[PDB]
Amino acid sequence: HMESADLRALAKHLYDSYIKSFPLTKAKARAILTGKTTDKSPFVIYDMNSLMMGEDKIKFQSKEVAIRIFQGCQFRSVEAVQEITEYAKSIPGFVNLDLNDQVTLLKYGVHEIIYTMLASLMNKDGVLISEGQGFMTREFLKSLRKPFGDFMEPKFEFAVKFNALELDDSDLAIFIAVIILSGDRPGLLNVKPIEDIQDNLLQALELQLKLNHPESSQLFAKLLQKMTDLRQIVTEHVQLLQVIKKTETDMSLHPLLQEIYKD
Amino acid sequence: MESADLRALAKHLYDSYIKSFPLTKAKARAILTGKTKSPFVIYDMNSLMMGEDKIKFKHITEVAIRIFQGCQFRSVEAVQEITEYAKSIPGFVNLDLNDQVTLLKYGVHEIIYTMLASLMNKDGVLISEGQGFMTREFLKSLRKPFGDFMEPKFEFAVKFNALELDDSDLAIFIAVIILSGDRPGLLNVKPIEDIQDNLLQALELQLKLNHPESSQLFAKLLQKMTDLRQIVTEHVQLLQVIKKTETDMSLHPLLQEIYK
Ligand SMILES: COc1cccc(COc2cc(C(=O)O)ccc2-c2nn(C(=O)c3c(Cl)cccc3C(F)(F)F)c3ccc(Cl)cc23)c1
Ligand SMILES: COc1cccc(COc2cc(C(=O)O)ccc2-c2nn(C(=O)c3c(Cl)cccc3C(F)(F)F)c3ccc(Cl)cc23)c1
Repeated sequence: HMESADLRALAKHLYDSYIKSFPLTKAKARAILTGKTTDKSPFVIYDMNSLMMGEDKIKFQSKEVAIRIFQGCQFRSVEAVQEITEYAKSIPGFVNLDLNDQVTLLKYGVHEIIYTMLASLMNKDGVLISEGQGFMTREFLKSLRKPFGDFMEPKFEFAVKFNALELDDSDLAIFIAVIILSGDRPGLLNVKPIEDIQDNLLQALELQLKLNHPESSQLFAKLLQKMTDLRQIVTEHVQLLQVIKKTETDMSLHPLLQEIYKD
Repeated sequence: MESADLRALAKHLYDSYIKSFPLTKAKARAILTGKTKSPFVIYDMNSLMMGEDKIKFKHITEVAIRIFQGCQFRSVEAVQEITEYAKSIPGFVNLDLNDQVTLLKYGVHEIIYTMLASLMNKDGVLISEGQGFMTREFLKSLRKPFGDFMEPKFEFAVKFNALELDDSDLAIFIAVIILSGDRPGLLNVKPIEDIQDNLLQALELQLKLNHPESSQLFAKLLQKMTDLRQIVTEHVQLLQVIKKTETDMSLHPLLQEIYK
């Protein structure tokens, strides 16, 4: 379909656009987590005592611990949504689709993209926080009370599987675009121009993975298989989030997040 | 720079401007002058309702709000078109990534205004890739703040269009605006001004050859370019009040974010 030079051109454009949209890249994330650096070294939060020390050193709040951590996640999810929305507008064709479908695409795409990109901040042991100045261990989160502990762990369960593919940012730039331009989102009005955009992005992705991971067979297929998984991990996330917002009146959802979930 | 090099640079920008922008000034002017397949005319409430049904808008979920949202939709599309075109300006893509973002951030409004003049005459503006034409008098007549939000763009376009620039003139003009070294927060001004000096040389030579009878056309066009600065700040002020006064103009949070 599209000539190789044209698909590579699209790859560069999306990567270029991804760097400009997302503050904390996967390459930076790994430089912080992989050490051999004194300047990019994170403060590690692994228990109540180090959390309290963390509020002074890192500088990110009268509520309980698990709530405070939850709002720190959602604050960051909200910014991600803003960041993903800005990235979407740079995808060729996105801003020319029917305005209703843009909203529909973001509405159903932002959560899947957040999980994908949260994996970049994670290893088996914890997650980068506060633009990489902090690092909160998996076990500390898992140990949070009532429902909140099991609300945090599935994000890690995914990331460990997802990071095994060993993608870099230039791969993620195309993958993330493919997710947004899904024609099977409920309630879309013109599936066809959305599918046309995704076809080029898929072509661009396949070529990119072949070139950047030549010794890695069927990475395309393996990467697409993870992409539909996200559908269920997301609804399972919304399931827990719905039950949480039943017990907890001290949770406030952000209006941006709120509207995404009314649907 | 050698004269041949300025002509090559002018040609490169024109060729690129044609690939980036769907509806050129020459196509627009054939349509507005009855020299072409006639556009649907929106001149009042009743023709507006017929027009969204015939013309088929993509902005469509009060009247003045909906027209406002169609302007916003089209501006967002323009921003991506200008962004693509920028990558074709020699040297742009080698600048620091942050400075690229800063230049586009402040340049898009001035270019949108400038290029909107291409779609306008004294009596209205082309919409929907030239298939429609919405009259100035209808736009001026919209209620509360919206009427006076629309008219200043026409007041600019009429003055700007008196310079009678073509697409090959504009192709360089737009490049010069983008490569403004005085944008707030730039990290490395020197290569931005170095490129703008080249663009300015090419513009000066372009205007002399394409408008030999037009003395100080260069100077007059640079004067408009700085006008754009204040016209844009007045625009963003009104634009801020609209998405602030009209709380129903802060509709869906997603939509709000799309138009942040
Ligand atoms: C300052 O305190 C902190 C403490 C721990 C972790 C972090 C940073 O966490 C993130 C960082 C980024 C980013 O920077 O890209 C994106 C997403 C999350 C994140 N979000 N999230 C949701 O539950 C979530 C999600 Cl996925 C989507 C929508 C809404 C929500 C919500 F509202 F319900 F929260 C997590 C659950 C568990 C974990 Cl470990 C991490 C997360 C900060
Ligand atoms: C029902 O649908 C329509 C009704 C009327 C006109 C149009 C097409 O209008 C355009 C076409 C093109 C293009 O295709 O090149 C570029 C810019 C505008 C446009 N933008 N604009 C802004 O206010 C504006 C500006 Cl200048 C710069 C940045 C941001 C904004 C914004 F966000 F606030 F909108 C206008 C105000 C009045 C008018 Cl008459 C026209 C415009 C469609």
